[PDB]
Amino acid sequence: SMKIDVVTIFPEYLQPVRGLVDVAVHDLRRWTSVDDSPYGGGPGMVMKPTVWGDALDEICTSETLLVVPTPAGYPFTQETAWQWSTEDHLVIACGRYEGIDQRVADDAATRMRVREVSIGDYVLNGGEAAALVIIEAVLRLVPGVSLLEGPSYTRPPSWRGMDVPPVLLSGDHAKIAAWRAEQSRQRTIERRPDLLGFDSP
Amino acid sequence: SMKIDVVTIFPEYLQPVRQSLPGKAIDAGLVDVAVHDLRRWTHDVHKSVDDSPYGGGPGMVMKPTVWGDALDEICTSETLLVVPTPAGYPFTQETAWQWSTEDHLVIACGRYEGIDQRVADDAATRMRVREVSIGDYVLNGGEAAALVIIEAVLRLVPGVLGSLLEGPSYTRPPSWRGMDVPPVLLSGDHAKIAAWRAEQSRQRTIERRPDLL
Ligand SMILES: N#Cc1c(N)n[nH]c1-c1ccc2c(Cl)cn(Cc3cccnc3)c2c1
Ligand SMILES: N#Cc1c(N)n[nH]c1-c1ccc2c(Cl)cn(Cc3cccnc3)c2c1
Repeated sequence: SMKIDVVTIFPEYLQPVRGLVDVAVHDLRRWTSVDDSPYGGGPGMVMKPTVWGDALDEICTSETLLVVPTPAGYPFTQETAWQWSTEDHLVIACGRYEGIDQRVADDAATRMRVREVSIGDYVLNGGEAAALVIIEAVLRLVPGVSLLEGPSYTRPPSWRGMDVPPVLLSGDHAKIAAWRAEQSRQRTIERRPDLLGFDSP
Repeated sequence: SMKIDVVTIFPEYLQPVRQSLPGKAIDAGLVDVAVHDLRRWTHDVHKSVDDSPYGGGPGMVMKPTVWGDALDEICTSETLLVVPTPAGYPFTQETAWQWSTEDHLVIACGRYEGIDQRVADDAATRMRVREVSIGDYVLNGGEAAALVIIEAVLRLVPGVLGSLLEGPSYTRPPSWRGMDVPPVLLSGDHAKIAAWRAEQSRQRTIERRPDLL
């Protein structure tokens, strides 16, 4: 059983989320201008801590795992997803602009567990798409719901003059298992050599 | 000026992308994102998109004949075909920069155990195909990855959407719940501020992403 609360100034972006789990989306502006120029200078705007503090006060408890997407976060991995899959309560704080005043996470950490995470090494305009990814990766692991996958095939056995690998039609479990291992190994070496402890291209 | 076509059995999942697009960019003809229901290209009254995996195993595999027809209609020789997959090459910021100058992206979103490999292999004989993963976690299908790719790519297209880690940011008020903004930021010593931010970045990268060093 899990409850997920998502806080965002763009609640409409979280629509694609639509009994063991409830997901609720909250408009941050309900607790109010949410942004201002950064202290110390720099381009863009920073979300003010005041509005966030009030929102999180209401939504979070000491048992909450507060998730804060950020391009500067610890990596969110499958291990993270497994870890979070047994939590009772995730709150995902989605910001925009140049980010959220750091004191929001710092203040929250005095009261609950806080995880600043990034879903990958690319830049988004805000946390919402990251929230969608995190929710999907976590929810599919909730109780009651290494190497790269090799290629998959289905009918027909010949299509546009391209044949399904004959071993897959042979019914030889051992040969099929071995061919699939080899395919995964070749794929991992080519595409993700880091997973096998080699240099990245 | 970019056209993105997304093909999916859950077109409603992609609706927020068309929400995030500013009218000015669309009206200036800088961007067009169209979403297509894969079932438009099914052959049978049951609108089947999947079938059992050759060689056995759990789950199902998306049918090559359905995808083949969809991509035949939507793609041209100039298309960059993007296929999200947990077995893909990593999608990075460098990838996003590269793709941001493309005329036509087609994103093929699958489900279940994947799309019959012959779809991408056949497509690759007449267009550029890119199998990519957005990170080291497992999703149920390509749709959430497509959302991420679209956003990361389009924000690099001039006026469409509107290394070390970045350190912390602060704004008003100067004191909040017992926490003061670091005084250096209010010092007016901008060389010192830059050095402070550099050191914050270094420390954060060591703590959170040692792999980057
Ligand atoms: N998780 C993740 C993640 C990812 N993997 N990329 N971008 C994001 C993400 C997460 C949270 C925010 C917030 Cl709050 C504002 N922005 C825009 C921004 C901020 C600083 C520098 N550049 C862009 C966010 C980007
Ligand atoms: N991009 C990315 C990405 C990512 N970073 N995680 N998962 C995905 C993703 C992309 C595409 C598909 C398709 Cl098609 C089916 N599935 C579910 C699946 C397949 C094989 C093994 N397990 C789950 C997909 C998962």
